Amino acid sequence: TRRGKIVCTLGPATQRDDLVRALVEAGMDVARMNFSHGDYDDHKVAYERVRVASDATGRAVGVLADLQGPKIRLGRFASGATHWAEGETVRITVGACEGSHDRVSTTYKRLAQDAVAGDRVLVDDGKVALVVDAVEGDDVVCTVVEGGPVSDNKGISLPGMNVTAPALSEKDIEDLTFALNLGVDMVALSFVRSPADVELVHEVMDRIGRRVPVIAKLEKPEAIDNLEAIVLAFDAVMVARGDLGVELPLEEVPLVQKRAIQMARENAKPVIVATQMLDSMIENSRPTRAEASDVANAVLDGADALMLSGETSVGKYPLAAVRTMSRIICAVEENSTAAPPLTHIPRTKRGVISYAARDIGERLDAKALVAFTQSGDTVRRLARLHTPLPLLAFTAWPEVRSQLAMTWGTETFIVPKMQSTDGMIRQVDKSLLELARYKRGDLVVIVAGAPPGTVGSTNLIHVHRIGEDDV
Amino acid sequence: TRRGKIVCTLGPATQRDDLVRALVEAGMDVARMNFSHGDYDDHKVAYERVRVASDATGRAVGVLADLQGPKIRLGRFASGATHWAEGETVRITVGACEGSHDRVSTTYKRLAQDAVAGDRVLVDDGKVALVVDAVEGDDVVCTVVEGGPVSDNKGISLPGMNVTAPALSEKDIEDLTFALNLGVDMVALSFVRSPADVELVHEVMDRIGRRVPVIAKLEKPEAIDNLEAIVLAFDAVMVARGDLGVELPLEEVPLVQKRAIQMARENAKPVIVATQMLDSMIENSRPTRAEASDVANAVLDGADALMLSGETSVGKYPLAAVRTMSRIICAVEENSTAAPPLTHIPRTKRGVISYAARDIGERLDAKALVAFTQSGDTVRRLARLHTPLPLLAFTAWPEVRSQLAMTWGTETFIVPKMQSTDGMIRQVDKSLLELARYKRGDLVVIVAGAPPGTVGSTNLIHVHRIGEDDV
Amino acid sequence: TRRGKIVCTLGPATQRDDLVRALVEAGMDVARMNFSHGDYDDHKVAYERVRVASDATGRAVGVLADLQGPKIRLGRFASGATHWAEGETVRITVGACEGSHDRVSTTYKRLAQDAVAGDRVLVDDGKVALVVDAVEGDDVVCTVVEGGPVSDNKGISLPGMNVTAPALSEKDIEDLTFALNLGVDMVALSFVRSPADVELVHEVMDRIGRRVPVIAKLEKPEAIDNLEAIVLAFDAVMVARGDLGVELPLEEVPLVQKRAIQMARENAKPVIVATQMLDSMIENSRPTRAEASDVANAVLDGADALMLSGETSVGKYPLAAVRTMSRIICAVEENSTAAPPLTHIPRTKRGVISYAARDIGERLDAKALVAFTQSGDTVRRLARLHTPLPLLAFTAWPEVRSQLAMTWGTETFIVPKMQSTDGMIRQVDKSLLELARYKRGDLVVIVAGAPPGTVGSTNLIHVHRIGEDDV
Amino acid sequence: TRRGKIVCTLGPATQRDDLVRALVEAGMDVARMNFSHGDYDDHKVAYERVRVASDATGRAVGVLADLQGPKIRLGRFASGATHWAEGETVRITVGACEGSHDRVSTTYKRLAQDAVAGDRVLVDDGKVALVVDAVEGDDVVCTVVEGGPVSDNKGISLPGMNVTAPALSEKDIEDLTFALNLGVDMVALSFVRSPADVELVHEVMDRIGRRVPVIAKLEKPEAIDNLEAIVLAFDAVMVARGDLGVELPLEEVPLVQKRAIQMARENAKPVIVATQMLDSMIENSRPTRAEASDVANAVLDGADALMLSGETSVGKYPLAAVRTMSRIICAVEENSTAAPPLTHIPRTKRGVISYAARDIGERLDAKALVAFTQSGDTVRRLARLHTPLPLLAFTAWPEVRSQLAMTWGTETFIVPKMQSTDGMIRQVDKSLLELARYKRGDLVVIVAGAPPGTVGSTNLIHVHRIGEDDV
Ligand SMILES: Nc1ncnc2c1ncn2[C@@H]1O[C@H](COP(=O)(O)O)[C@@H](O)[C@H]1O
Ligand SMILES: Nc1ncnc2c1ncn2[C@@H]1O[C@H](COP(=O)(O)O)[C@@H](O)[C@H]1O
Ligand SMILES: Nc1ncnc2c1ncn2[C@@H]1O[C@H](COP(=O)(O)O)[C@@H](O)[C@H]1O
Ligand SMILES: Nc1ncnc2c1ncn2[C@@H]1O[C@H](COP(=O)(O)O)[C@@H](O)[C@H]1O
Ligand SMILES: O=C[C@H](O)[C@H](O)[C@H](O)COP(=O)(O)O
Ligand SMILES: O=C[C@H](O)[C@H](O)[C@H](O)COP(=O)(O)O
Ligand SMILES: O=C[C@H](O)[C@H](O)[C@H](O)COP(=O)(O)O
Ligand SMILES: O=C[C@H](O)[C@H](O)[C@H](O)COP(=O)(O)O
Ligand SMILES: O=C([O-])C(=O)[O-]
Ligand SMILES: O=C([O-])C(=O)[O-]
Ligand SMILES: [Mg+2]
Ligand SMILES: [Mg+2]
Ligand SMILES: [Mg+2]
Ligand SMILES: [Mg+2]
Repeated sequence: TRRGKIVCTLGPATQRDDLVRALVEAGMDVARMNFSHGDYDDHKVAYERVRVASDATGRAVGVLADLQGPKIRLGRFASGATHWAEGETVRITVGACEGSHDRVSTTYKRLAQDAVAGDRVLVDDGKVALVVDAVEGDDVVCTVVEGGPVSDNKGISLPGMNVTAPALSEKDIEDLTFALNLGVDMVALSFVRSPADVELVHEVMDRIGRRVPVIAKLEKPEAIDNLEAIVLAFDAVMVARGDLGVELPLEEVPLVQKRAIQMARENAKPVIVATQMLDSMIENSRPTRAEASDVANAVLDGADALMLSGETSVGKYPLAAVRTMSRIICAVEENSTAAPPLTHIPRTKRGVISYAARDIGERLDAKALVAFTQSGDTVRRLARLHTPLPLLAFTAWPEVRSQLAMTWGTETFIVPKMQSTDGMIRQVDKSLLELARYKRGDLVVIVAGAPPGTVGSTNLIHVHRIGEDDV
Repeated sequence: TRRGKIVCTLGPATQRDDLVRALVEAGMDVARMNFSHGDYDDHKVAYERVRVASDATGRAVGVLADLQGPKIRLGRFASGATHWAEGETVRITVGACEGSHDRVSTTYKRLAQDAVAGDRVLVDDGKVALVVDAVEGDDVVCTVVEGGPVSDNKGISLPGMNVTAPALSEKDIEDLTFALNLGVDMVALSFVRSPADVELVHEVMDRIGRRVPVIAKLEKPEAIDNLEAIVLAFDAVMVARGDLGVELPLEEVPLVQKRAIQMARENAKPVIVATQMLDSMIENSRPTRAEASDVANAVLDGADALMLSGETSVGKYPLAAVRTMSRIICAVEENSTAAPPLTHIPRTKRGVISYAARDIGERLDAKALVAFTQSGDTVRRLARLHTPLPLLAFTAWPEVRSQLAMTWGTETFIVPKMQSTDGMIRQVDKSLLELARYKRGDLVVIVAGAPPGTVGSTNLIHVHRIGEDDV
Repeated sequence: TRRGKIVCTLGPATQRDDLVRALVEAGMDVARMNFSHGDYDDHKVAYERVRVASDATGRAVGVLADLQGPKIRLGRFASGATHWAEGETVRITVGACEGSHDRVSTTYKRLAQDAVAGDRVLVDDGKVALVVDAVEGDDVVCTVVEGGPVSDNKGISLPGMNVTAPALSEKDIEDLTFALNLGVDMVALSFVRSPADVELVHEVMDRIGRRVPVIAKLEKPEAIDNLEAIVLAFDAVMVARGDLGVELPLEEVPLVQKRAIQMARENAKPVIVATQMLDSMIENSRPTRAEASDVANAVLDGADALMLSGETSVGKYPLAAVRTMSRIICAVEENSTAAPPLTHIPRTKRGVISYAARDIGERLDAKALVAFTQSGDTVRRLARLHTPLPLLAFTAWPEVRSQLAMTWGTETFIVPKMQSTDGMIRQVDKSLLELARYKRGDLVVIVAGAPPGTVGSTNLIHVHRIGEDDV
Repeated sequence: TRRGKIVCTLGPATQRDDLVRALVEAGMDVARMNFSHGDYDDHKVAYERVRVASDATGRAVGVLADLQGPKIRLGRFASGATHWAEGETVRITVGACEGSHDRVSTTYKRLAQDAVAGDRVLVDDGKVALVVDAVEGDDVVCTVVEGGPVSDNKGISLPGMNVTAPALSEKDIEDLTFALNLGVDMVALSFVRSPADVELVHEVMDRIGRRVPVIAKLEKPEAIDNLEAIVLAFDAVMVARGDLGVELPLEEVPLVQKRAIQMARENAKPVIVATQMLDSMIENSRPTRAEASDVANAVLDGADALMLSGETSVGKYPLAAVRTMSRIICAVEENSTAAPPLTHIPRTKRGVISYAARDIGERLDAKALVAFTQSGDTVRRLARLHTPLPLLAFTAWPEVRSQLAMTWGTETFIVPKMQSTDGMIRQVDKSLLELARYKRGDLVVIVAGAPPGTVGSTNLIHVHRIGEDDV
């Protein structure tokens, strides 16, 4: 079975009866709730459907709350939608108005103040392109250079224009509050551009008295310029290639992806690769050769998880998309699970020990690597190494099973909080012997710590045969 | 400037006035003439337009004749086109008939004899899918399992069904004859499945008294099963991912590509990667993030050349497609031109010397590597290594400049046939000093042979400063 | 302090009052009792003096019983000693007789029937050389080719002559019996030439109901031809360079040494390098530059132990010899303790775990590696790796401390037989805290097993801070 | 045949009738004339005997003039010799006197001024050792701590005492003058301690209008402290282990040797390893196991040349010593000629090209590497690499054949000064075809330059079959 994790986005196409169930059964490891779209009713109903499916199948499924961030958007049109034809003049104003074809508002109130002639405007992640002709008082006069359809509240991008906007919008803070109370397992922040952006997320979490892992979505030059600092301050990163591929030259993204995955793994942080991996499966039952390649290469790059956006959220083949993504990952890993080596020898106790654990497992042809983890840290230093051996995280904290759903190669087991290392090993034997696949005598390598239930306490490797008296 | 070579396919969208010129000016290195489509008038007019553009710009442009091979195709419909809806019964007969919705002919006259119930039928490279229910005398009854439109003479694929059909069809032999007389520089054969398939191509070439380099298109299991033998018998290979991705599981293609590129380079043969690299640019001015990734990864894989099929042949943005492909390749090579190392130390005189030549060039920060070549062999053993140094092929045979248009990193220079090594070096000085970019004193490494104008005679490396008395 | 172990040979020069004490205080790790020389009184008195010095200093000192083996020797001369002058004819007979200058006996009674004209005879490890002229019935007439003095019972070598003689002589069996009852810790067998030679040693040990580790002395072509098999059947090996350098071309010995050390370490067996390492210190207070080099190079070769023969046994500077050898080893190890890498990844549980233990220790800058061992095996798989970290063997079997005296880099600690892993760790804390060098908080890596007091049970690594509650 | 070069020292034992001839015939590559001993008659007669033997055998033999340097020596004794017994008081004065047992002069006039109580005095390279008790006006009162015999003008060492003495003594300048006029090929300077010491040697050479290569003898801490600068300013280095092993701790010498050989080879300079390699062969026909080891290890260290001092100069077996040294080197090289890799990629034109030349040779199983050289530089960058292929230097300067006698693996060929590269290749064919060993067709790799007869002009590699038309 598969090692690389699959993130799916919920929306209209995953609202049909028991479709969230179908996704989980097909291999969805993480469910992305995109707070750009939908009502709190829609989110609640979706989150419910995931918990049921997770608990009914016994498949771990993390729930990821994606916060819109300071996204810039067009206003409302009198018509709901217009057609912007190559050669037409369009005014985009910071003034209040009901838009029409040639004059519409935007959410960014600093547009008049920050946009200068020659500035480019990409709509809907690149399809309709304008150039700024003039800024007259409150209006921004543009010429459509690539033509197409625009609708109410369609998103835009002003590449290289310096955008002043709080890391968390007032709407994001309410979405974050709603999501923390609802019981989501992780939070993703759009348009991160500083390591300090996590402090503001944390501030809100502390008010509400609930912290979850915070994913930095990489889709801004400032993010890549500060990749290292951000990967260290945040708990995971997403290569958000849609916005990244308009905010940077689209031809720069491939190497930024590769460099960001390598940075994540060096620091034992989850990395998701996102957006258009199987874009064509929105309309078609099979993907393009490019798409198949893109997914295979994300695996060999060393990505913890690949994500589907529109493929599952609004697509015609959300199921086929997940199944297809699964087959491709499996095809690659059958050949080899190998990842690009780390460019540093581990220095932290948990890194050194997890590295050693992998070594002993592989060299002794063990049936499993088992790590005990309170925060998931010890497990994440073993995942990044990419062994072909099963990696089994043992934890007393159910949320950590949901958190590790986006960590490479990792199945998690909830067990009572133990007061001894011998107890942890009895737990392993107990848990593992329930599965047909493990038998008494089978050799496994166990990583553990003392004093138990203490983070960073991990200090022990035990080569154990299941059920034998070797403790 | 760019090292990786770009192959474009000519068709309706590259027939508009001076568009073939625009392609060459935008960076087209090889022009594919696809003999699946078009009249001999259409091909002649296109081939003319390429020679003019090549000669008018002084950009080398190879002309590649792609032979349809034993492609299986549907017959004619009374309507020209029908709609095959998920759930419908369709008869495909080896009998002669004008088709309608529920009964149509195919070109494969062995279909009744070779198709068994449960066999799958993919149309138009996968979009419409049938399953074989029954073979009733001459008719093959199928159920549409994925629905869509079919037209006259649309191509089909019977994956894993053993197809008996000659390597060269009677139509291919006439297309090959036409193409050799027209003056094409290389020939590509569809659906190669044995190393001996090249003997039949050669046979025809010998009758006509004209041999060109023969590209094996890899798009059949038998091809990959015999990859090594084929790469040795043929002069180049194309990873033809369209048909390969229906004839094999589409999830297997990514690693077959990688393994086929590595096999090409080990044996100093050109490899093209083909089909759907920028598929979405048929309709759109920018590609998908998957597409951008697919192209970048073909470069890092070590592909001599990337190809555009429908992107240039029938697409709306043939120019943007070439420009976009060029930017992506350039983005990757700016970072590094490095390729996956070879798994063998060179053993052949030309391999050893070209390897050594690269070493001396790079270590001495030379301005250029220069190799003299009659067949292009000596040059191709340097190309596969992927140095960031300019690689300048010197030849007396104009066709060889067109042949090396699909070899990595290589610009070619036509010079008189020399009778001495000192003559070859004077030639270099003269040719190079015409370009602004080279000046007297500039350090350059020259590979040459004696007796001159003899293939495999290469036996000499000379570290030369341009215009200085060091011979 | 020093990692490489020093073996000293006892004889006349180490019989002086307190000399054996002085040797131990100067760094003697193993005391060789050479059963070629001395009577049982001399051996007893020497063995007593070693146990006292070991127990009085608390320095581990192994006692090695070196068995003469089937050594070929000259008979008795009427004069005790004669002079064999270059050019003289000498008869060496298998017949019984009192030795005249020109006619003497030998112990080898197969000489007449095994010696053919042209055969060479080296005396006293090479200094006087003869050639065989004629074999007359029972006499072997030779011509002195290199001249010098010979005495009663002087040893000879017939290089390349096939010698039929039991692996254990009648006198060896009595020396072995005497040595096992006396309480020696290891046994060395001279002139091993088959892996089965250890079976005959074991046979005697089983009769007497006492087994000790058996060292194969390598000093015969048959030994080197069977190096691997011998290293696997025996518990250690000695490169016995004196006899090896007359039985083989002396110019072959340097690489045989290197290849025999590498073979020992691959299979986790002790290797001693022996004979003439500091030969000139028999007469002189400082060695030759060659001698200094020879010792340094034995260290970099990866030798567990270097031996002194005549330097301590009959020499004028037994003390200086040990001190000097110690300074040289220390000089080398100060720079680096690094050894030639192993040509195989460990496959045995104990190899894999000890390798991993080293890794964790070095990477975490631990103060010590600690291994619990019943047979010393687990410790010996860590020793061969040559870490700069102190290596501390913990055992309940006092003999094992004496056995590990000849294992690289290893100090041993006797502790009560423990019934738990937590017990072993409390033991470590207690033993180590007695030494000034270790304090509470100091980081150490502990290797252990369960069920305890079982050989090959080793299955556990524990990163422990001394005195802290982390078990 | 052998690659590593053998330096022999001439003296009383090489004055017997055509003994110098016997040495050359046995493999002496360089003859050391030690100007510490002998008068100019003795040197002339010896130098004559070497030129005759070299010319009569056609074996290249370099002649090395070793200059005594600022060696500190005892004065004359009334008796010619006394015995200094452990426990005796000895006065060593800077005042003029005919010595006796209690009171003797020295050459060092700064002894009273520079020697303080507690200072150690080694005599005759270590055998008799004193400690300084008091300095009374002009006298240095010492206690014999190690006893033995001393004679007229015996050499002493004051380790760690700062010695003020010119790099060239007045006696050295006259020996250097005599040696340059006599026609010696190289000059060795004792007790180098600064890179500028070569400037003073050069100064004298320039006055006399003759420069030869200057060997820095390494035997002082200041030398090792400045190893790199010295190796760059001087043309070769000798590890002079006799004095180095009293001026430094003798236990430090082994690693200084290794580090000095590595430094020589990195900068393409010859390194000789000197003194006591086979010390025991002064008295004995076979060496010690240490001695055999010392020679083998000098080879694997990467030494261009091993030297014999007393073994040939005063020894009883000068011939056996050379033969024995030869067998050991040959034994090692049979197994492998491999040297410790260089820690830098070559950067100079001649380094890069010679590296490349080796590559092409080895990979194509060439019969020889051939390099054309004016100064020997191009050859010396190939030698340091240690290929198992024959290395044949071609030069028009006969002295360069004598100079390359101490460069690893190198046979030299004198040829007319050529005006073309094609000429150099004709020369090779001609010279090589005279030897039975080379035949027409045999492939060889040739390194050359233009304009010819210019140092550092080397810029060409040619893969040539002997006698074939491939130029
Ligand atoms: N079920 C458990 N009971 C007690 N401690 C646990 C349990 N599961 C994991 N741990 C602890 O998780 C710690 C490692 O935490 P971390 O450094 O966050 O991986 C180890 O010290 C384990 O003792
Ligand atoms: N312009 C030329 N005139 C004469 N020989 C050439 C010329 N160009 C290339 N060659 C020869 O091509 C040979 C190498 O051919 P190949 O083995 O096909 O690379 C070398 O011997 C070159 O000298
Ligand atoms: N003091 C001890 N008490 C109980 N077992 C010990 C003790 N010392 C060493 N051992 C055992 O030595 C075994 C290692 O055996 P070996 O494979 O011979 O190294 C470990 O499994 C330890 O349990
Ligand atoms: N016999 C020769 N006649 C002319 N030039 C030579 C001859 N031998 C060597 N050389 C040149 O000496 C230069 C090499 O000098 P070096 O850099 O000192 O080795 C090259 O240009 C060689 O071609
Ligand atoms: O947050 C801290 C970082 O993750 C570590 O400092 C870094 O990851 C080093 O980890 P290791 O030494 O375990 O690779
Ligand atoms: O056609 C022959 C193949 O190309 C060679 O056998 C292969 O290329 C190996 O040659 P090299 O030693 O130049 O890599
Ligand atoms: O006596 C047996 C040998 O020592 C082992 O079988 C061999 O040494 C393999 O051990 P490792 O895999 O631990 O090096
Ligand atoms: O005297 C100069 C030195 O030999 C060079 O600078 C040094 O040897 C580097 O040369 P290569 O780069 O050829 O090793
Ligand atoms: O021929 C092709 O290009 C294919 O099959 O993709
Ligand atoms: O000069 C020498 O040869 C020495 O000191 O060993
Ligand atoms: Mg986004
Ligand atoms: Mg095809
Ligand atoms: Mg012996
Ligand atoms: Mg000296």
